[PDB]
Amino acid sequence: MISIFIAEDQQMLLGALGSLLNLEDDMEVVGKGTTGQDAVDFVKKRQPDVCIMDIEMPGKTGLEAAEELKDTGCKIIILTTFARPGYFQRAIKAGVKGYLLKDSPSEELANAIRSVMNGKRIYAPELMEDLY
Amino acid sequence: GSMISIFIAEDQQMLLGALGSLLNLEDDMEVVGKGTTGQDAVDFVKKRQPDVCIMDIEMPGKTGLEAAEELKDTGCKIIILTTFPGYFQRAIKAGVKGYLLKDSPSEELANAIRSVMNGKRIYAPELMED
Ligand SMILES: [K+]
Ligand SMILES: [K+]
Ligand SMILES: [K+]
Ligand SMILES: [K+]
Repeated sequence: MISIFIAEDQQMLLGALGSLLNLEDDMEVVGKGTTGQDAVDFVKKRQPDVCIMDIEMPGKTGLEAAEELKDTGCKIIILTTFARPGYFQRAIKAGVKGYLLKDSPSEELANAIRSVMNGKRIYAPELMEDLY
Repeated sequence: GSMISIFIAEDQQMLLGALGSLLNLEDDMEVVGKGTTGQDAVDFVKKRQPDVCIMDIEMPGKTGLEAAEELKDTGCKIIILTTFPGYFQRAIKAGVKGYLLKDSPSEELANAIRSVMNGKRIYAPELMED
């Protein structure tokens, strides 16, 4: 069983992703948040296997949260509306294992979580096509 | 509590698939189709005639707003989804019954569909910002 914390400011996606991931037999959403501070606080206290975060959030950003959680054993998957090529390097240095676009199929999300748990790095193909 | 057929038109595929999954769990609802453009919504609604169409106001090709205006005299009840004024008035004139923000709780969505089906106007309380 994979324990997942989800930090997303847009409540409709937060609740919809939480419902989606909970239907998986090997996944459990153990907590939900709306700010980067919520992610830092939960991860440091509860130590989930995976943290799914929006790159942009009020208070502390998903990126600032990722950097603060760099030395925890938690696997960070970043969600972004835009490819944000200029912010991707900061995410790599932060130790982000997954970097996904909100235009990616929802089916690939559970697969990304499982891949990241198997020590693989999952990046949006659009970001390679954008960066190169 | 007759079954409600829903079509979802959303360009961000992760929200499209996640919303489709969430609404399908409801006993009185069925997601009969999914689309990524405004033309997909116009084409689906005109051919398959769903009870409700959930649309993102901004989409590639034809927008959710242009689609809503084209589908004004159909029978289909439009609920608009938006991330972010003049676009709200254009929706009311187009006959849009529902106007929700992506920052609204996902639980408001099923309830909105049911309310719109009962002839009510649903505008997200979150919309009244400042
Ligand atoms: K589960
Ligand atoms: K975003
Ligand atoms: K159903
Ligand atoms: K939008």
